[PDB]
Amino acid sequence: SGFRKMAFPSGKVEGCMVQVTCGTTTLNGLWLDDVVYCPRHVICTSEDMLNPNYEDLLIRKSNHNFLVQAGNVQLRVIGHSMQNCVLKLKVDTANPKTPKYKFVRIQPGQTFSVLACYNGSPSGVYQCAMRPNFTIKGSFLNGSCGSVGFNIDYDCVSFCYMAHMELPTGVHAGTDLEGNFYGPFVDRQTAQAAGTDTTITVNVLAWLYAAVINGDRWFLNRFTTTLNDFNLVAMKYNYEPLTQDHVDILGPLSAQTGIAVLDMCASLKELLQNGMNGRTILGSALLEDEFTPFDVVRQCSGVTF
Amino acid sequence: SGFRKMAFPSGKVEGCMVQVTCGTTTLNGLWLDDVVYCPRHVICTSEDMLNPNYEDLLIRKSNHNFLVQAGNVQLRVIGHSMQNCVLKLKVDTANPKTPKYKFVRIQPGQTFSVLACYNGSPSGVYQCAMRPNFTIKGSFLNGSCGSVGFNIDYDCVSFCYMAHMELPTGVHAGTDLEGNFYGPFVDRQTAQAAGTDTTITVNVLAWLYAAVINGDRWFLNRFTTTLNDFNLVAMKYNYEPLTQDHVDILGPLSAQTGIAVLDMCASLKELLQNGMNGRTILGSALLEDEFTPFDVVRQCSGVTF
Ligand SMILES: *[C@H](O)[C@H](C[C@@H]1CCNC1=O)NC(=O)[C@H](CC(C)C)NC(=O)OCc1ccccc1
Ligand SMILES: *[C@H](O)[C@H](C[C@@H]1CCNC1=O)NC(=O)[C@H](CC(C)C)NC(=O)OCc1ccccc1
Repeated sequence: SGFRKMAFPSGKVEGCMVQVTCGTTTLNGLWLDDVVYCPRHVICTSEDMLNPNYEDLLIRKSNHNFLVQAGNVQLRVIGHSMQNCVLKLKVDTANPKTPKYKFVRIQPGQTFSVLACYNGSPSGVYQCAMRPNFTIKGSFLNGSCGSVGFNIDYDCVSFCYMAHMELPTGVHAGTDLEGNFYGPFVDRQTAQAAGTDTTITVNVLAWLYAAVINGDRWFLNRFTTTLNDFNLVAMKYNYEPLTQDHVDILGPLSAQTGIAVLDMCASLKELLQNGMNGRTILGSALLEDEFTPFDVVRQCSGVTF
Repeated sequence: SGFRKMAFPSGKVEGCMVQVTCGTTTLNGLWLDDVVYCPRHVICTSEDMLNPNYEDLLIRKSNHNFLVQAGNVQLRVIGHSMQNCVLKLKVDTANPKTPKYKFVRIQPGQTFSVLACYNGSPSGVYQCAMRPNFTIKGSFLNGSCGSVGFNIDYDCVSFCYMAHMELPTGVHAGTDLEGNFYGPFVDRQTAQAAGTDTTITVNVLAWLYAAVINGDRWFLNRFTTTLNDFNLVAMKYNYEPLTQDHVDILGPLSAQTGIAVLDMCASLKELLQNGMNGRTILGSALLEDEFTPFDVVRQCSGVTF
């Protein structure tokens, strides 16, 4: 029993992290096959970040201006190109630790593990979720750019995120591994505000099912509700509108616990209207929304990789 | 910026996890050099667990009754011995992935990362802390025994925990890697109650310093207090008594934030007496006590391994 915020084993990703230096700027890169992926602002100085013209900045950059280092061994850069906001550095040696991998762009509400790195060296691993405003609540200091988020399917590593920047509200933003930012953000040292921090309703419900599985059941009320009525109460507390697809996804957890999805929505509705009265649910005094229905099933079943 | 519950990279430990089968029972083991460490109750059946006599049960167990499997390759068992509550299986092949390692028994209040495994395969990684009642709040299903907790010092993996059992209150208990249980617990299928769940006061204070570093500062009051006066209020809320050593350990964080330790204690005292008024601190509606002063410094500085 027990339920914990759990990240994937980071071993397969640690073997792909390198250090990319371009002048004064040093950040992390991802060495897959004979390609190194890193944020394109590695070519910016302490002044160009306000309004960088990456096409012009890349003109006076040659293959030899990129220092790619894996541990204490250097990789020879034989080619480079800019794909959106990521830089692809063609090296001459294929990474011997390259695992089976995919490039996947995730949707808001999906979760992934982040391997925070500095100078091409892993610092730690923690679980995240793509917010509805396309940001992530992470832990990133200077030099952490290039750290990647990933999911693991058995033996296939699914790369979905790369850290690029922090927003003025202490929240972070990045791109997928094809260089396209999540959301309306740009790799620019400007004032970019994020939208309203919406709560992932289907994830709260899946987390409530996890609590029922693990003994926490005081919040189970004697009420039920409808989808439209719940969404009227959810829209005032900045909750994602619940859809019929979300109900279907919660199907497995509903059948396993004998508690209908709409009955669980009524329990959430009361927790939103009455609070938690100082009580806790799975050791949390607040409603957690960073477990997908899939994370709950995986953790409660013992799925390995 | 940002502060997250962060576990060490699990890569160095994934390469040491094996599957140990003894009859019907299957659990995980730790392959270091030519030794495999696993809980001794791998030799118990579904009935002996109530009152096992491990000396007698081990008499009719031979080297060949232990099936150690690393992936799809088997290790030949050439010797076995019982050291307290762990079994040491002498194999003929040294693990080629053995990292620099230590066997360290940690104290209550220290933190470590757990690599939850099933059938010798890693499932996930999460950060824990040794509770003052010598339990841990983890996520363990059937077949997870043998999973280990660890800290990493640069390139040295410090092994400190091995999962053995769950207590009737959904909390977990285990031993160090020399077989000695943490606390008064025994590897027995009996009713073993845990003590009062005390909060690690020095860890709450270190976490409050982290909040001040990361912008959360509404809880900073205009008060101060003394050590004795704080402990009078802390003993009623089941908080660990604060000592002068704890003050010294918080020295680095105090000097970095310009906030004296006793001033921070006064802010905690008010949070204990008045609550958090529905507000949050680093995204938590409850006081977190699973960050040591060292975890805070490490995460806020960018220490790599
Ligand atoms: C990359 O290492 C670095 C990581 C930041 C710094 C601390 N946490 C992070 O996520 N990011 C940058 O250097 C980036 C440069 C590009 C925008 C070209 N700028 C940045 O992220 O600064 C943070 C910030 C930006 C705008 C307003 C307030 C803060
Ligand atoms: C080892 O795989 C297993 C892990 C338990 C089961 C789910 N979470 C855990 O931590 N532990 C055992 O099989 C163990 C056997 C030894 C005590 C010989 N027994 C156990 O942990 O059962 C849990 C329990 C014990 C006593 C009261 C209530 C529950």
